[PDB]
Amino acid sequence: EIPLKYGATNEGKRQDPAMQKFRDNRLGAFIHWGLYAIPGGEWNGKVYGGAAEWLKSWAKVPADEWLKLMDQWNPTKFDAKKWAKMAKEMGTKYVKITTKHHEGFCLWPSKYTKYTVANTPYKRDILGELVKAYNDEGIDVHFYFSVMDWSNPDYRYDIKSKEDSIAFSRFLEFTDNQLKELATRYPTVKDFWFDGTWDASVKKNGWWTAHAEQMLKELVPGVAINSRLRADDKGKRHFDSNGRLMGDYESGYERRLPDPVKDLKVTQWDWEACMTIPENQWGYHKDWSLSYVKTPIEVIDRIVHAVSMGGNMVVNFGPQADGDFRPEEKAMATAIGKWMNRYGKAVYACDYAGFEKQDWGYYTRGKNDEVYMVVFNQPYSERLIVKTPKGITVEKATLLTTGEDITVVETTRNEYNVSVPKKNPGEPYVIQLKVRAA
Ligand SMILES: C[C@@H]1N[C@@H](c2nc3ccccc3[nH]2)[C@H](O)[C@@H]1O
Repeated sequence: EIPLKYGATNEGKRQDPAMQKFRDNRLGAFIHWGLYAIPGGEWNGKVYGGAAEWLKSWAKVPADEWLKLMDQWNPTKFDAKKWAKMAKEMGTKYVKITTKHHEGFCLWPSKYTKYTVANTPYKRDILGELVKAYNDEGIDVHFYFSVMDWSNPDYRYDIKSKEDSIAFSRFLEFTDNQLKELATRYPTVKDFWFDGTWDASVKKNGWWTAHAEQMLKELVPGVAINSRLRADDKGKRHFDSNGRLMGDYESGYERRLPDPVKDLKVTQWDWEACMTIPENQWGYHKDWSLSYVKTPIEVIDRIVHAVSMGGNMVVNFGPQADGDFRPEEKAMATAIGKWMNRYGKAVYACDYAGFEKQDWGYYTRGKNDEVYMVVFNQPYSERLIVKTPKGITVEKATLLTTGEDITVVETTRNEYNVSVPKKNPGEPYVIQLKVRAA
């Protein structure tokens, strides 16, 4: 039904090695760094509560005046090796980096616009330095790219005339030029994560979205492309008019994750969630008292939740103007890293286990049929309920960290009580199950 020139291309999950790597990585970090870091949510004595990276919009700053922030771009504390070390110690396996946000300032020295790092006091190719430094630590790099661009007067939100259609065609060619540049200048890039593709102008030019995906896949072998890029012949986004996923993975969940009981459909495709530490700040905002700020355990909960349902999780950071990270973000990265060093066998290279969800936490499945119980909510009963699928039995339980044997008691036909450890681990913890299928 509904025939389409620009609808889905993959049927089912890609299983080539590059997609396996994307998937197995599981845990990433996001970097939102751009001129917005300089004002940090404040303009002319007013602190705006909205997302800092959107301050141009909240304070109604004309482009030319916003882009003059370039004269203040001088992050003297920037050190790409230090950033890569922070990422490595956090336990991230990849980093997604804002190459260009809506504002249109480029973190690489683009030859297609003057609004780049090259034309700042700092001069240096930030994106290039990061690529090298993260790659040297064995960390994959993914590129965020905003199609919407507030610095280019050829951009259009909608096509309402011939003059608009011509300006927008130029814009699309400009866009292609930047994308080709990114793909050829940084050939180790593993993914392009598009944003700012929701306007009517883009929805009417589905053909371009398909072309952008194909173009990049020809330039970068095995590259992944997110769903958000893609609009079909009819302007339907992410999933085409026949309900098929466009791009290589679904990129949708930001505020909330799929429901572990009601949204099991997501296990059928690759997907990646991205999350902020405050409620809704991606770029650096100077005042984190303005909204709820997640604790490390709340973030770890979300990371395991995503992997338990077959998805990746990416934790966002908004570096300071000076090129260092704020104390709250250093604390977060360090806490996550300490937990991942202990428990990361239940995260990396893991996936949906096919077990009925229980209240204590989440299951994940390893590559050799290990089933991990990740416990976030400790039962006063001191018993962790495990209901197995038809034909599956539990043969052993072990505490991950110490190897100590944990008692498993059959309670009914398809159900066990797995005891909690003899000593309360004092933090979310992992019990590994050995299971057998009839
Ligand atoms: C990953 C996130 N996507 C950007 C964005 N643009 C939006 C436009 C409308 C509503 C929400 C938006 N989030 C945010 O600035 C951030 O980059």
